[PDB]
Amino acid sequence: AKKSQLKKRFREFLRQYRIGTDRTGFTFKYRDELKRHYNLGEYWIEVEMEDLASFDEDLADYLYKQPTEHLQLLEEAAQEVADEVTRPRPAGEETIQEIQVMLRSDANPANIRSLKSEQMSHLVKIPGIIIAATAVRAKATKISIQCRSCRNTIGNIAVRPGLEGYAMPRKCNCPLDPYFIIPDKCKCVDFQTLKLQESPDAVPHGELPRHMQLYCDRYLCDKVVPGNRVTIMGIYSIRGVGIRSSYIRVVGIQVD
Amino acid sequence: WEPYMPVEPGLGREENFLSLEDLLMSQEKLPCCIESGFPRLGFLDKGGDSDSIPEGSKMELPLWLAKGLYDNKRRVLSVELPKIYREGWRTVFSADANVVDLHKMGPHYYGFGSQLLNFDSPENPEIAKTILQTFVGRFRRIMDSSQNAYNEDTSGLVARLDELERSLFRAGQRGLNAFQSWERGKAAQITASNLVQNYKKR
Amino acid sequence: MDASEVEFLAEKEQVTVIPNFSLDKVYLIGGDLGPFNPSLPVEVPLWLAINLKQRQKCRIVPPEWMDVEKLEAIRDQERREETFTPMPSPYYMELTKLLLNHAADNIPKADEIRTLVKDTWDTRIAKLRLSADSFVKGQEAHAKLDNLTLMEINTIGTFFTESLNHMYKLRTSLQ
Amino acid sequence: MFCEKAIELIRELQRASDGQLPAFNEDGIRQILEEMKALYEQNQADVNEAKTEGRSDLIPTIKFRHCCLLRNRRCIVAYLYDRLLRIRALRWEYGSVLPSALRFHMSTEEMDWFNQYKRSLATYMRSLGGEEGLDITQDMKPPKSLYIEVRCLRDYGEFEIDDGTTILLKKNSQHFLPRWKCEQLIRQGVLEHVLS
Amino acid sequence: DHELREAQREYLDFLDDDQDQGLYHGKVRDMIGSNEHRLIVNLNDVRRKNDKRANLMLNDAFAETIAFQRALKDLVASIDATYAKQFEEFSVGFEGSFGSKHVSPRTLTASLLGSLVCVEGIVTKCSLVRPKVMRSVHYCPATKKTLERKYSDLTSLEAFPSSSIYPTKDEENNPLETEYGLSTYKDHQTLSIQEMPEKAPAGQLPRSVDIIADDDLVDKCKPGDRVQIVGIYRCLPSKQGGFTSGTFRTILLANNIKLMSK
Ligand SMILES: [Zn+2]
Repeated sequence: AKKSQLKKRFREFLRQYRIGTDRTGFTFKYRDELKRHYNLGEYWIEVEMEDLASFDEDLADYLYKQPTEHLQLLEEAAQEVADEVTRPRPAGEETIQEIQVMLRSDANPANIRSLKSEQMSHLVKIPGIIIAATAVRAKATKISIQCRSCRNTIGNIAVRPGLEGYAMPRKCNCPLDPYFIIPDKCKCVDFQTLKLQESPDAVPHGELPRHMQLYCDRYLCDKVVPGNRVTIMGIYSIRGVGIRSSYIRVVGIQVD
Repeated sequence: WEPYMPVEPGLGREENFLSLEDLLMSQEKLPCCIESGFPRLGFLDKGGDSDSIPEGSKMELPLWLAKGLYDNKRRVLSVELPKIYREGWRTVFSADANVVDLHKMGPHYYGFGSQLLNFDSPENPEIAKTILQTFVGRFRRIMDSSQNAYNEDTSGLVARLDELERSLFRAGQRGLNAFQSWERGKAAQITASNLVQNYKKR
Repeated sequence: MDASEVEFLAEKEQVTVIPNFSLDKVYLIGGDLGPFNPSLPVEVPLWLAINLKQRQKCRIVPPEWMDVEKLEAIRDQERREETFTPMPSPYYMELTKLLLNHAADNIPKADEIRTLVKDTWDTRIAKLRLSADSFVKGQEAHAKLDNLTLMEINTIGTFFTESLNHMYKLRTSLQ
Repeated sequence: MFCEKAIELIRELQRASDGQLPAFNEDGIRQILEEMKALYEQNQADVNEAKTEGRSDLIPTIKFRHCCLLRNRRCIVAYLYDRLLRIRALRWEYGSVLPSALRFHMSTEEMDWFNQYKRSLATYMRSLGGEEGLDITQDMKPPKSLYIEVRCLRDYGEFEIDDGTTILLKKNSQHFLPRWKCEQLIRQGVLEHVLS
Repeated sequence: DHELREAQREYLDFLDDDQDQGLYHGKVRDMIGSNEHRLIVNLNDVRRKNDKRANLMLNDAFAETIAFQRALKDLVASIDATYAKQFEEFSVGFEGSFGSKHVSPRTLTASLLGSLVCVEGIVTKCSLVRPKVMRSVHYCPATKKTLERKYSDLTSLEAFPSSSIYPTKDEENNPLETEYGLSTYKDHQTLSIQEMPEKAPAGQLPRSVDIIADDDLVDKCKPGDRVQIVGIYRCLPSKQGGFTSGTFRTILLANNIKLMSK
């Protein structure tokens, strides 16, 4: 499939990107950073967007327009590269941890009032000021279900990231809907929701500022407190007749 | 090539006569009891009205004085262990050694703990074991923090480390920066020493 | 021992250059330099090759081991054995860095060579870290570090030895 | 109690870890000496009183005062030795002639020690090999090329080479001199190595 | 399970401290004499005698807790059979030093799920002590037969959603009558702990954690108390219709409640 080719291209980007000139020397930037972060205990990296464009313009162009699948492939590639760089791990740490990839770019920021409906499921960069936050709750990623009658088990079910659930099966494969989630067989991550307010100068005359709901996950939680000026990079998505609430899956924060 | 080379402190039960750090570690006070009174020395105790310290009083004498006046006969002075080295804190250390703050417990933990072995006690075989196991348990995190930290503020990583561990952190950080500067081709420059630049700052 | 001194010990290996100038035999203190005939190979120490290339007076011939297939075989072998493995040269990293930085228009497929050497280096460094951790955890007194180059030792040295000294001092105190 | 001044003096040195020889502290040493003399006199008086009049209870006080005297000697010895260690490096970094700024912070005895150390070092250098000896101070880094590009950082009058011709060292000027003639100037801070 | 069998053997060996200093042999006798069914086990002793079990309990509380409870039941049955017959299952509570598990409601992240923790805070609200059903004993007048059934829920260890509560018909549709006096009931209370007001960062609201008490752990503290709860940390899955939102809430089962101020 094309997914394997895209994953291989992302792995090649991670393993082969270098910075510097032959007059001084060359240093691999993302492989070294991945090794250092994984050894330190922080499982994340900050991948710029101009670097990916310079390596492969098509790959960067597929991240500015279909961020979901391409970001998932990039995270899997980062996990594989991090696993191969630190292959002989000490006893007890054989299992490889999952890596979270954060994005950054130097583009001119947009406005909250400029977000049209055409730019849905696209990477956006909007500034603002945080005015609210919520308690750090839990969000599941891997779940296992079990039948109530015949106690059949279907494990390792994956749940999509963001404010999206998982429709449970009806047929038992034992009445209708016999499946319940096993409590202890669930892997969870951190989870927080913020509220971004339009900048005090971009607000037009004689009008109250507008707001926008944000979503933060894993290492992005507990990074911004109310009253901070931030620049947010995230995926515009949806959570009256046909009206749907829209939020922003945050994949990068630059506190000012 | 380091120009200035001060005398290294001596780890274990023996100090160095010319070591400055060992000259400050022994300054730390240790609980003591005056088994035989010190006549004409009562002026040391401001609260005491008599000119002679009475027999049986308890004072927190410095480590150097306790070492000097100590005798196995225990007829001039007796030594009580500090709180950090008794069983209550030893069990906590045995629980997990990476969570404690060995900079507030004592700036010199290993050195003072080893110096405590000079005074005879029935708990020395346990104090030595506790110190050794603490070092063994805290080595790995120090190594990982020192090696894998490039161009980042290290004040957050050395805020819970005593002086020996801080020296090990400096060694690791200088062993990493040398390789990183070599790979980037900045190790081929003839540069002035840090002492010259610091003097120029003045 | 800083990395510059380790490079200084790696600047005495033998490499083949093809000069353009003409010169007769030179009697150096460390050996006899072969006659310099244009368009004729003459083996010289690596420092001389680097100087000649920087002065535009030669054309460095890549070493034998600097091939994609051989390097892939070495990398696959390294990622297979638990302990260290023999290397094509005792100064492979310094040789690779110097040759690929100072003469890359002569060496073909430099990028893949630099990518494979880095993988082998990363695996060996991870093995060394495991060795250090196991040494300290087990409170051992001896370790057999075979087939380990000088730069990889320099990476972790002056930290391993001092830690071991302090551990030994704390390990025999009641005695 | 006692030894407070000595420990403060030691702390003063320990504050400036990276060399940087500070001004000599004379008043502290004077006060320590006076305290030691007073302790010695009182100790001797107590010793005589216990000797002739039979007062066996004074022995622990004698031990206490003797320990205090020993600590006071130890602190002064360490303080002097550390300053000697700091002074020694000036010979290996700032050439042979000491700048007046560093000299102003040095005591006369320390200056005599520095001169004697310099003479002994020069004699050892000359003793090595035939004719003029091998200067150990120079060649402190592995060599890589004969000629290096350098740039001045301050005015230093004119610097002469063995050929008999001087070079006008003006700020922001570059010369393609050989390496062995500029290494000391680079290390002193008068030149800067310019790489391509 | 072989691992559970090994854990049970090791815990039974640990509890039978008879030929050693008789600490936990005396404690079991004291518990039996005082008519209790919960033993407070200090894990410093477990770490001193068997470090592997101490660490495994700190990192995997569920199976180790089950094994320890079964070993305690076996030891009690050895000491006195009738007392072991009175109580269906015995409980174990822990104390001592936990290491990196000494957390607060703010530092209780989602990576500690399933780990034995020890939370410090101040109580804010407490519910009412209502009973809960464990075992119901039915009787059929027609056939003179006595039926029995066991129940469980999702807020207990070995969680399982059990339905068909209080059956009323037999296999042949015979009428069934519930004997309330023969059934077994237990208490239930729900509390909330809050991070200490003095150690809370300014501006931001303080954090909270909901805990579950049962049996003798009910009515042990009142709002406004400085407590130190010890127990397993777990998630409560939520299902709406045929859909699961995925944002489950977190609960803290409790096995030892200790006051601080007293
Ligand atoms: Zn079923």
